Amino acid sequence: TRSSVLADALNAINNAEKTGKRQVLIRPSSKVIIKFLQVMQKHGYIGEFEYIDDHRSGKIVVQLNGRLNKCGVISPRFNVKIGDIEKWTANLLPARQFGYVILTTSAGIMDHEEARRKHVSGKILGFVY
Amino acid sequence: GKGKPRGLNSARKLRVHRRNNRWAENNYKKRLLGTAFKSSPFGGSSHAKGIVLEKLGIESKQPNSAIRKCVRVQLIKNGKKVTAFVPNDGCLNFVDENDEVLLAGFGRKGKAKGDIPGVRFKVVKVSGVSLLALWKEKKEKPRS
Amino acid sequence: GRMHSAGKGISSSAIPYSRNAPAWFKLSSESVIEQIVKYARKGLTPSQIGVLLRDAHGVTQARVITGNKIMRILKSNGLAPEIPEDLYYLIKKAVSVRKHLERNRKDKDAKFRLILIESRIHRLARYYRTVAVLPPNWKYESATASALVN
Amino acid sequence: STELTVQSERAFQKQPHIFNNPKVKTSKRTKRWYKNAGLGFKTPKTAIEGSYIDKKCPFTGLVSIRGKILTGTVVSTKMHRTIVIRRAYLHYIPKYNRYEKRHKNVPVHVSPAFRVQVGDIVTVGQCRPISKTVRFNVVKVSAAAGKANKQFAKF
Amino acid sequence: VLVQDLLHPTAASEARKHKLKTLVQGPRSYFLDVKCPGCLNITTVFSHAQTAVTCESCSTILCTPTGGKAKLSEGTSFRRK
RNA sequence: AGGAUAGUGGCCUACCAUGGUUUCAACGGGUAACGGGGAAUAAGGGUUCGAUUCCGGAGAGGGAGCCUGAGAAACGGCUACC
RNA sequence: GGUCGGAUUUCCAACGGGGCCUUUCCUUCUGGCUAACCUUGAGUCCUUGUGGCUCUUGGCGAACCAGGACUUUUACUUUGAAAAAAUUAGAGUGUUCAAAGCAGGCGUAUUGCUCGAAUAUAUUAGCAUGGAAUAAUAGAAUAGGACG
RNA sequence: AGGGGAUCGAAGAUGAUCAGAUACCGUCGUAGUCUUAACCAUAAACUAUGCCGACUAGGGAUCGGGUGGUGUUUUUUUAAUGACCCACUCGGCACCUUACGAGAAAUCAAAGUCUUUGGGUUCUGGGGGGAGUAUGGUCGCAAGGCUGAAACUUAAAGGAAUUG
Ligand SMILES: [Mg+2]
Ligand SMILES: [Mg+2]
Ligand SMILES: [Mg+2]
Ligand SMILES: [Mg+2]
Ligand SMILES: [Mg+2]
Ligand SMILES: [Mg+2]
Ligand SMILES: [Mg+2]
Ligand SMILES: [Mg+2]
Ligand SMILES: [Mg+2]
Ligand SMILES: [Mg+2]
Ligand SMILES: [Mg+2]
Ligand SMILES: [Mg+2]
Ligand SMILES: [Mg+2]
Repeated sequence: TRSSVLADALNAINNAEKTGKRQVLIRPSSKVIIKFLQVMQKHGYIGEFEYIDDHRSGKIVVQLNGRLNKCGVISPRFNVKIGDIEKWTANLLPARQFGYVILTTSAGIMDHEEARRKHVSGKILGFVY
Repeated sequence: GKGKPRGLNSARKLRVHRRNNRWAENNYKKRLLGTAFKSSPFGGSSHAKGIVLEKLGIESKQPNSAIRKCVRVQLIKNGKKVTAFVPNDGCLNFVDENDEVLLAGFGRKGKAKGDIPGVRFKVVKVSGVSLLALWKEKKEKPRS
Repeated sequence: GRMHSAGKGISSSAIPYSRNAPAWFKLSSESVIEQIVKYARKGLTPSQIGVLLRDAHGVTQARVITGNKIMRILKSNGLAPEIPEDLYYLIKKAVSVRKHLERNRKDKDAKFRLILIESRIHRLARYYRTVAVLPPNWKYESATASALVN
Repeated sequence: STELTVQSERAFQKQPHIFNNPKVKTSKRTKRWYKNAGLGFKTPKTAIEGSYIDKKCPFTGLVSIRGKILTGTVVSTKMHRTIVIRRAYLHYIPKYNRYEKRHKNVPVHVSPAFRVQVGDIVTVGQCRPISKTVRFNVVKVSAAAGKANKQFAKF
Repeated sequence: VLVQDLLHPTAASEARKHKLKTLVQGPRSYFLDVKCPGCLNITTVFSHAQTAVTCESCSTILCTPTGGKAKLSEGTSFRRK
């Protein structure tokens, strides 16, 4: 049974990106998924995306611009201190100059650069580069 | 996936699984069972003293043909009987019977070395004198 | 799915998107409520009440035309059963299988199916006890089951 | 409560050095000492207006609350004036950066000013040793429903 | 492929796809106003009835259940919606 | 409730109740176990060691008992048994 | 810009914050230091861009003291107090160098002046403390519900 | 243990073959094979591929159900039906091509979405032997099953593929 709709979302996006598709369908599209998409859209890894309002759970159609290398969840969502963010970025990111580890902090879902600017920490959600 | 639990609250399962599968290592099993203390000719020691019981000629393993000139000795501290190889050209005339020898391993923590079958120890000294010194003629074997 | 099978069929009903349907129904929601009540007094379970309503009348979704569900309406009108419908039918199936088994000793397939049915009964009864639909220490005893189902 | 032989013991149960002078008869005719436990906890009206003695009561006894304040759920109400609470917690295992469920059973004295059942949540304050295993007194019952009065049969 | 309008697909394509597998799932059944020669009453029936609905006047039989859509009687007229 | 203690406490006694712990591993067995500060190694995560210079505990051949004393169940104190 | 790629700025770029309004909780009195003043009977001269406006009568005071018309419960994360010394990392210092140690350095030596002996880390749990995304938990269904 | 007991056939007999044949081959034949009531609980019990969920590729078939037809067909030589055809669709046993991907390779539509390593979860392994042995426990009437070491020994054992 489904245990992480975010995991299914990012797997579907990753497979479409690998196969060269310019658009992907995501279901059931929670608001954690929506916040994750907004972060990667802010950084430019995806384009416009559309929430389909069916009366059950919703859907997302994401437009892909071929700039995404890999996106995926970190399950389980480990708690991270301030000083373990550097370790997580070293482990998960290809380089120190680009790519983002997505955190869910009490201040909200943000990327690790924004978290370090805000001096906040939370749980680890996923990555994108 | 991966056939192992991943949840944040599965630490007990992971730790217990690691503990259970740890028993398949050799060194961990020896340490936890205390095999060196219990079942080992030495009491976990590097060296041990013994009294030579007899001189033996051990045939070499294939593809080598030789007589390896070992000694059967009985350890002082526990009375166990072991076979020790006497390493050098000659040096079996230095050993004699009823003499006191000091023994070490070959270097393979058990595990008989080379073409000598079932021999895990070597003679370092006899009658309190180093076998190397007796072979190099630096010293002489005491009468006692 | 198919918690006690390998089947993976979907075979579901797809209710319409429009929660305010169907722009051609003219009967009053109150008249629907009396129809539901009179069927319950006739002795029909909520699922087959909704079936016959949707069939012989234009009422597509009772929860849409009326503001509440069938079981909620019956409970509000004092017609709720002592045990829920799905649990009642699982118990009835178990009684049927047990009656078959008492005479068919060598039906090991029936014994296997009986075990699966009883385990489904116990899981549903546990859910109902936690949600307080059933009283605590309510138990499927397999001795008073025939009494429970009549 | 008021009934069922408050003096059920072989000795007369009373608050020490609290004299109910028989020569002078006031309106209330009896004198009950009590105190506030402090730390924001309030003395219940049951303790204020009760008949029980309970020398171990945090409000009407001789014990005082000082030290740790703990919270837990009730798992046993089988012995007299003592309950067992369960303090569930998660223990961090750094090597796996994960957690494991652990629990402790704390025996705690419950004053008759409180009514507790299995499932209630109570805050307990540390006191001087009361028995072999008990070191805490119930100081507040954070129970609103209890999940007992909504499981009855429906008519 | 490799570039598609997933948001605005073809009506023929959705008519082809499964009822649960469209962009927004919905029923493909419908309701019929049914007239029997016996009287002037109009009976609302379900396409996939799964019962033998009966008319108030012609109170024996109107339709017969089948695997999918109900098999309306030969002596009967009907109208969609 | 009492006794005892410097004092709380089944610490002990009288009476009463039947409780208390446990697969979230009780209870039992093993340890070539004194605990810790710490040590060796070590990309990160870890692995192994810590009788031993500092802290805490325990013991003075093995047990038990006790005197004097603020402080000892002391042993370069006593008493008994082995 | 008399200031030889060398030390800029309320016309601001992007940030990290707090406060207020938008249907927006701070449940509520106790007495007053007269709410970041929604009152100008008076009145304060710096001779024409724009933040240095005096005695302000009260006047609807949450930026404040324990009495209860006072509290759903956590996980998580931030910050802070402590967490012996030695050891570890590390600042200074010509032990002749070094391991070390915590010493030393400078006057005309006429009867003396002076730098030090830093700093960091030391986990889990406990204690305070800001946050309320993520995860759990509870509520009003035979109303035994809320508000006065 | 009762019934049954045609056939075939551990044991056995017997004729061949053979150096020997208490093997293969031939002819018989007890137990078994069948059944009832009880035991046993093991197989290369195999897809040697745990289960649940999501996504990724190009086709032709076929089973079950359902939907639709400028379709046909034995009835009315122009009726439901049933049977075929075409287009779909859901579920299933599977196949064909190729791997973009994976793999040591054989190969694999999963054995893919893995150093760009985290969807959930159970079980098992840690060089070859000793050894599934010894012992303890537990089950069985027994045969035996389940659980299950150590001493010691040893430099390979093993997988896939290449050439001969
Ligand atoms: Mg199942
Ligand atoms: Mg007492
Ligand atoms: Mg007592
Ligand atoms: Mg010891
Ligand atoms: Mg130590
Ligand atoms: Mg001592
Ligand atoms: Mg003295
Ligand atoms: Mg001495
Ligand atoms: Mg001494
Ligand atoms: Mg097979
Ligand atoms: Mg197998
Ligand atoms: Mg099939
Ligand atoms: Mg092995």
